Amino acid sequence: TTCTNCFTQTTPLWRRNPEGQPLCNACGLFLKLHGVVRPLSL
Amino acid sequence: QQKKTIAVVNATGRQAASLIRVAAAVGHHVRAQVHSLKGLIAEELQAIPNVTLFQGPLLNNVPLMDTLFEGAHLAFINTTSQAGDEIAIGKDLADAAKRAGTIQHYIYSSMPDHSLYGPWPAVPMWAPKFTVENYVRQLGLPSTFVYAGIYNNNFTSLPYPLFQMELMPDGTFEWHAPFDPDIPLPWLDAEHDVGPALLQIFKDGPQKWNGHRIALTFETLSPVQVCAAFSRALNRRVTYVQVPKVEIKVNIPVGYREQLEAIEVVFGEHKAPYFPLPEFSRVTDEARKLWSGWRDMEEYAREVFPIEEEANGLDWML
Ligand SMILES: NC(=O)c1ccc[n+]([C@@H]2O[C@H](COP(=O)([O-])OP(=O)(O)OC[C@H]3O[C@@H](n4cnc5c(N)ncnc54)[C@H](O)[C@@H]3O)[C@@H](O)[C@H]2O)c1
Ligand SMILES: [Cl-]
Ligand SMILES: [Zn+2]
Repeated sequence: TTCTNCFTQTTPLWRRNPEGQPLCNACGLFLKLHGVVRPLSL
Repeated sequence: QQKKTIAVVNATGRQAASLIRVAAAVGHHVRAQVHSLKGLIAEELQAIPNVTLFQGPLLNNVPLMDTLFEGAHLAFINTTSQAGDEIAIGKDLADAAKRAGTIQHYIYSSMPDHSLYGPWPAVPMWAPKFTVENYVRQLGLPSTFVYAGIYNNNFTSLPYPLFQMELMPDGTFEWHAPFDPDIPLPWLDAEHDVGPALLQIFKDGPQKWNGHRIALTFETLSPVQVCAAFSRALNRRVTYVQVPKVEIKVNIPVGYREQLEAIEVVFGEHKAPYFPLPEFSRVTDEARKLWSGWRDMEEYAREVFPIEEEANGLDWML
């Protein structure tokens, strides 16, 4: 698949967005813990 | 609970920038010192809303340190030798932090002094930090010390020192370092995991981490294993080659040379641990417990390496 956020395809576990979108472990876990989407550089 | 104001220095640095992005994102106000305003990273940070920047050098500049901690409740401090004597700067920062009186948690990024664990020399950009750690402890600041592992992103095919994942003519990759090819070393994905982890530490508070030393590394791989990771991630053959010295293929500043030569002796000759401290001699346990969404070398290898290369100016990935 592919994270809707960081677009990574490599991750130890796929999670989901309250809407149904697939997020990687980091992005999914981050949003759940802090409330906002995991920010990326650039 | 409440999002507090965080004081950071060396804002363009990888550890700090990682913390700043996630911190500003979740609602924390950031006050950070940057050497220069010009630059990609610099410009980016400037763009982030609740990020107030203070441009100026740290060395013998207490007025800047005072401003930085004004109204600051938290602080993540990681200095770079390039700015000058890290001991004098690290001590002035701690002084200002306490002098401010609102710091409830001062996270100082430290590094070992190898001469205190073996006949090994003191890695010049590492040892100084251990001294500042002692000075922080001495002032009574509610603190926590994090020891960063080797960055996944130091890697580049470009001719930069110590971590060049060079592109051979035959389309293969070769990495030349003094490190023993089989000795597992502590790695860390700075841009991906420093921020989340630091947030967790702040959220946990000094009530749990005060005075603690934490190894900021989420996985330990050997030079050969790191090579394995890159290989089964790029479809190409990557090999490690232990070389007695660091190949300086470009004009690097003096201070940075001294650093490498020391690295050659510690890791090349003596094969000493990265973290020679008894508490660190799994070391990755605490980090993973603080943040479960870390990025290993394989993901870095497959998802970031290609991307950073292209942007840097390379097309072997095309
Ligand atoms: N690379 C690693 O794997 C690793 C591992 C553990 C610890 N460390 C420690 O990290 C520290 C560096 O922190 P970082 O990784 O967050 O930063 P960094 O290496 O990512 O970059 C620091 C940035 O700050 C700029 N800068 C700071 N002071 C400057 C000055 N006086 N003149 C010009 N530029 C200046 C640099 O040019 C650069 O853009 C070092 O002290 C190092 O020993 C690095
Ligand atoms: Cl900076
Ligand atoms: Zn993701």
